[PDB]
Amino acid sequence: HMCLVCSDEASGCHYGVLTCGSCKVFFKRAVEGQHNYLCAGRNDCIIDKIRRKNCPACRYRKCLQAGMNLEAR
Amino acid sequence: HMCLVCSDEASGCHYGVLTCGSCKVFFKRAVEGQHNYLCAGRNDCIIDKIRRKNCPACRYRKCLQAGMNLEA
DNA sequence: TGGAACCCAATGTTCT
DNA sequence: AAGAACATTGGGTTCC
Ligand SMILES: [Zn+2]
Ligand SMILES: [Zn+2]
Ligand SMILES: [Zn+2]
Ligand SMILES: [Zn+2]
Repeated sequence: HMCLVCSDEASGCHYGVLTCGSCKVFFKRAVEGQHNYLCAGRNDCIIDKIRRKNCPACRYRKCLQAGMNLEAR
Repeated sequence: HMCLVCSDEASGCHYGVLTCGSCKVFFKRAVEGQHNYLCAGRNDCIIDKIRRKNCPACRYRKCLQAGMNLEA
């Protein structure tokens, strides 16, 4: 299938969730770092393969929403 | 000293409009090179100092309609 | 599967 | 004013 956050081609199941590799490192980066991002829209940006980069705020919300956590295993 | 695009550090009329330096470069790059910018919202994103990075579609649109143009 | 370390794309600066 | 040229940040891929 495709990633459950961004719809790119998934690379397997990471931090609990079928994601592609990019969202994997992105989530890892967001959780261990700061993630104080601001949405420039209405906190419901569409996170597809190109737009992934537009809004880290919504991208991270979606990661959370889909269930990602560092302690999956 | 308020940029007509990202309402930031306004530094004189670039490409026909009072703009910051970062919006200066962005515009020439947007028109010159080819990328594809698509809005992830509603084609009305908030383009301010922190958030201008988030949506180049909307930033680019705000540029064009604030009068911006090269070979001015 | 999880993470390191490359590598790269875009932005924003300074300097001319 | 315009633009060459850095520097940097954030992102995404590669691990004969
Ligand atoms: Zn993804
Ligand atoms: Zn958003
Ligand atoms: Zn500006
Ligand atoms: Zn937008």
